[PDB]
Amino acid sequence: ATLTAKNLAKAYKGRRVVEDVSLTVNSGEIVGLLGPNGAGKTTTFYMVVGIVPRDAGNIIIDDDDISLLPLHARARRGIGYLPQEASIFRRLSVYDNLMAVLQIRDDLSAEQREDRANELMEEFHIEHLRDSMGQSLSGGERRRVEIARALAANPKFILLDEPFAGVDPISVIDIKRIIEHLRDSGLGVLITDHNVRETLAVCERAYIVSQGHLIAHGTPTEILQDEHVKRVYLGEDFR
Amino acid sequence: ATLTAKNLAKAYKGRRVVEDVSLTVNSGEIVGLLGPNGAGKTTTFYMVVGIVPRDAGNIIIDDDDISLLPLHARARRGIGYLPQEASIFRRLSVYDNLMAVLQIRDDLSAEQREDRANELMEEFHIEHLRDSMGQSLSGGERRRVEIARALAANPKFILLDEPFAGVDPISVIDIKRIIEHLRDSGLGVLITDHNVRETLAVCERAYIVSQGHLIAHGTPTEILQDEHVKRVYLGEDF
Amino acid sequence: IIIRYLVRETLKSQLAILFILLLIFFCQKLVRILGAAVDGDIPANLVLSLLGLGVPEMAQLILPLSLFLGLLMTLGKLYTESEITVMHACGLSKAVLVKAAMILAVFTAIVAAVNVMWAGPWSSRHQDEVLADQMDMRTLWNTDTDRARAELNWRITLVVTVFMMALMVVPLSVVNPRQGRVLSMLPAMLLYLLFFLIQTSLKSNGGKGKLDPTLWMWTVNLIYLALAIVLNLWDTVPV
Amino acid sequence: MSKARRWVIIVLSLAVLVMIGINM
Amino acid sequence: VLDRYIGKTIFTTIMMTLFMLVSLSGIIKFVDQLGAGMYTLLSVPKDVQIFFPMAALLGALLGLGMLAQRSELVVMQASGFTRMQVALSVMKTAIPLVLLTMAIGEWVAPQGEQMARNYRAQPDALSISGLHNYVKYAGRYQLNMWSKIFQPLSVAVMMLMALSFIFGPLRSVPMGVRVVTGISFGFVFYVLDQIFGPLTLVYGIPPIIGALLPSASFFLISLWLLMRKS
Ligand SMILES: CCCCCCCCCCCCCC(=O)O[C@H](CCCCCCCCCCC)CC(=O)O[C@@H]1[C@@H](NC(=O)C[C@@H](CCCCCCCCCCC)OC(=O)CCCCCCCCCCC)[C@H](OC[C@H](CO)O[C@H](OP(=O)(O)O)[C@@H](COC(=O)C[C@H](O)CCCCCCCCCCC)NC(=O)C[C@H](O)CCCCCCCCCCC)O[C@H](COC)[C@H]1OP(=O)(O)O
Ligand SMILES: CCCCCCCCCCC1=C(C)C(=O)C(OC)=C(OC)C1=O
Ligand SMILES: CCCCCCCCCCC1=C(C)C(=O)C(OC)=C(OC)C1=O
Repeated sequence: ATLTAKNLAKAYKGRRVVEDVSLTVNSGEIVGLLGPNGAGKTTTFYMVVGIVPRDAGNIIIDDDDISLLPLHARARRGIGYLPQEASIFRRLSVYDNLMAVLQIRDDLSAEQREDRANELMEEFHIEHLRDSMGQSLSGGERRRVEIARALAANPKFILLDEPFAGVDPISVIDIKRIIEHLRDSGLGVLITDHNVRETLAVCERAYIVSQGHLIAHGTPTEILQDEHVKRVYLGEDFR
Repeated sequence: ATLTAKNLAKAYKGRRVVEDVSLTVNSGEIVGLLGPNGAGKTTTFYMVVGIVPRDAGNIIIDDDDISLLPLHARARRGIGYLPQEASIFRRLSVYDNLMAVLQIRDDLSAEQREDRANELMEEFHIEHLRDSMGQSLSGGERRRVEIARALAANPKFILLDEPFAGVDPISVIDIKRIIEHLRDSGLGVLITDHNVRETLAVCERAYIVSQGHLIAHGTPTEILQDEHVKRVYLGEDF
Repeated sequence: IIIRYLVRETLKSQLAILFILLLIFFCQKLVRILGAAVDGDIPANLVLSLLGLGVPEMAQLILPLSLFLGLLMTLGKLYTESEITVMHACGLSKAVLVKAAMILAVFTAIVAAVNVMWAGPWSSRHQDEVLADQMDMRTLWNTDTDRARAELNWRITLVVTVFMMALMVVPLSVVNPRQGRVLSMLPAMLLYLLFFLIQTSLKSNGGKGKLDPTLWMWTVNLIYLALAIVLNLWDTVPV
Repeated sequence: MSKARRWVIIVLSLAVLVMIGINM
Repeated sequence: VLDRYIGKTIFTTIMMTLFMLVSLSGIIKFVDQLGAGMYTLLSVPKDVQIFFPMAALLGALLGLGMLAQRSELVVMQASGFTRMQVALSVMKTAIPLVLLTMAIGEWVAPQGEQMARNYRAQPDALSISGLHNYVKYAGRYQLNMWSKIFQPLSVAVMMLMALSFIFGPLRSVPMGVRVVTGISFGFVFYVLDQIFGPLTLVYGIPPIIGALLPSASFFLISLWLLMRKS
């Protein structure tokens, strides 16, 4: 599938913080969405997820317009959202986290969910923990059960909001390993992190926006050899 | 001067969060304090500042033990602190909140307060904002006012707490320009943050404290070639 | 400059409590006096003037309360905004916070001393005549030198409580980020409320002749003033 | 939040409930 | 299942707030010495009847507010759940609450309060069935029937109201602001019960619907905060 936005715009009060941002996420593709802080890279992200309602855009998965829909009707078309906070179900079991969202899908019978859950929790190596709740799990499983749980809702276009976001450089390699595995199952993923050193090292395309709109949409080695990004953003030294 | 912190410790409800960290910093020397988020670098930093009371240890600023003194008493004897978040005075003018901490210095006369204030705007390129109060100030222009008024208290050893904290990479050139400007004025800067790649580019030496005690120190070249650091921290850094 | 900043900032929060708390006390004055005029006197000519003439009695309790609560709002805001920590970091003690509280309690204790004599007895020498010995609501302060239930000890302690409740809020408005910002008001708001439940049950209980309101009404005023000083001088050697 | 700060709010609010029951 | 996890989180904090609000007003109800008279122990199920529409609002603001501050209220609706079937999961735990404030307001709080007032012998508040077909020979004594028959209806309104401004203007506030709002809107419900109680007979003419205006006016705020502001 392909998830495309088209001419997205958003204005709070007079100043249009987003004008004419158009992106495209295909399947089997990490794509980044970057830029300076407050420029509108986090508003044009939430306009694709569904929290911030659009003003002039057209969010389209391959043959249905979802630009009018809220987040919960958008999450059933195949959009998955992973927030940058913890958001694990705390006083609920780590097997019941997967069974929580596997009962929402009406195309699974009541026994066909308890082997899909038994399959997801060994792909992500979270089978040795089965009754550990989640208010004290780890920092390393406050990032891997939530990916197994966001994959249990059957997405096509899982959207990562600030995945790295203040973790040690020994744990960046682990959450880069499960982003590249995430698209080996045929799954386009959109990243919007601030730490632009690994979200240009994990992605294949990037979508630099600054203060209202797109600047570049090339490969990471095409934005370093650019010039206009190098004045509002990265600088003159990045190698 | 030679701010030295010796044999510091803390226990939060029995949990030994730091044992035997000894660090020094001299005048005109950037020194970093980094490591993983296991309590470590943050409770050690908040003992030299003074907002966390030590359990056992000694803080001396070159001659005299200031380990039993509060934050406002250490600030008279040198030590100056910058919080991580926005700490500018809210409904005050930029010239007014530079003068508000310049008025407490009793070793000046009331004409020398005005000469020092106009010397601090032109040193930090602020003098085009003297009637403009804050919350018309951006992220990069609020930061220069906080360093200009921490310098109005006449400190030795400005120690900064996460001075990068999320800024775009064209705005780390300008923070590292005014950090290396404090070193050229004879101030011993002590930095802690999360960003490893931008402090090991600016520090002259760095302490790595992980899981309680201090695990390594040295120049940032020989930090990267260390092997015991390399396992708990910085797997394949560069 | 830093003292004129703390006064101008609390005065804008103190005059905003005095408008919210005036309507809260008006409605409590409106909930009751219907119930004494729905099966009592007629509510046709008095219900708007009996409301407006009981104001200098209800301003005896909201003038110490608005300076108490206005300093919890203003000092508690600058603790969370990191303006008081950076005030100590440039080097100046907590005596600036105490010299700005008592220069602001003087502004309130000369409104609460104009209200307590010849503005308070006036509204009882006018509210009790429109209904046409031992009253102690219309006598002024010089003619309150009678015997036998002369309660001027509750008209003096409403002015001393402007000063001892401005000393207690400078070390009790320290916001801990782990507890929150309303959980940190709980030892302060319970301590002010305990002060008014003891002095009210010493004014009325000492009105019958069970215990004289000079020994026991100023023991509470001196226990709480001595509590205001050990809290303000806690940063020293152990004792 | 502490052991001595918690045991103040228990004790101080116990004396408020007694003093409400005194003047009723 | 997490229809049985929203409801388990709510029901635990309703009964934690209600036990708190009854133990607080039981030490205040230790007034009647001014030594082992247990007047305040047999008057417990009357205090449960009085504080139940307030523990319903304050306990569901406290239980849904901890689902929102732990960010597990957006992560289940970003994987499924409509905002209607999370509203239907706080009504499925409201039916055992309504079937408890009308099961003790007719079997326990009659016989517990009366056997305490007789033990303390050194609006004719009896029952919803005892006052039914009692007074014939308009007045005041029928309003105590209507303000008691759908007093269980006011529990389900306040749990709907405690959800209407969790989706509305208290999702991103601290936890202490939700408690202060829960106490403040427990003051307005006292005002609407004792100022629309008498005044709807003596200065107006609602016969039956005068007891509805406490619950009918907090139902209009609930559908104004999730529909007009959506
Ligand atoms: C957003 C803003 C909105 C506007 C806000 C501003 C305007 C508000 C306007 C109305 C104000 C009050 C007006 C008034 O005027 O209040 C007056 C007196 C002035 C009161 C001002 C009080 C409120 C705060 C003002 C400031 C607000 C910012 C009395 C009255 O008017 O009543 C007087 C009446 N007493 C009371 O009611 C208790 C009387 C007690 C008064 C104390 C006064 C000193 C208070 C200091 C407070 C400091 C607060 C910080 O407090 C009351 O009223 C209080 C009623 C409201 C309680 C609200 C909840 C409080 C707890 C919240 C949770 C912590 C009194 O005793 C008879 C004696 C009780 O033992 O027996 C009764 O029944 P029973 O035993 O027969 O069954 C009483 C029994 O006990 C009891 O229920 C048990 C307890 O005690 C109850 C104590 C109160 C609740 C405590 C809960 C724990 C609290 C812990 C707090 C730390 N039961 C009732 O009455 C039935 C009511 O359902 C009780 C309702 C209680 C609240 C919850 C339920 C709400 C309704 C139902 C919802 C489903 O006899 C008087 C003469 O008649 C002969 C009579 O009249 P009068 O005054 O004319 O002489
Ligand atoms: C600190 C707890 C209350 C926080 C309210 C938001 C605080 C952060 C932004 C504040 C602010 C505003 C709004 C502002 O409008 C302004 O103008 C000069 C400020 O100046 C320095 C500010 O600090
Ligand atoms: C009926 C329930 C009412 C709850 C009211 C909560 C009010 C919170 C006000 C917070 C606030 C404070 C204290 C405040 O001091 C301030 O500005 C200086 C604000 O500015 C926008 C505030 O919002």
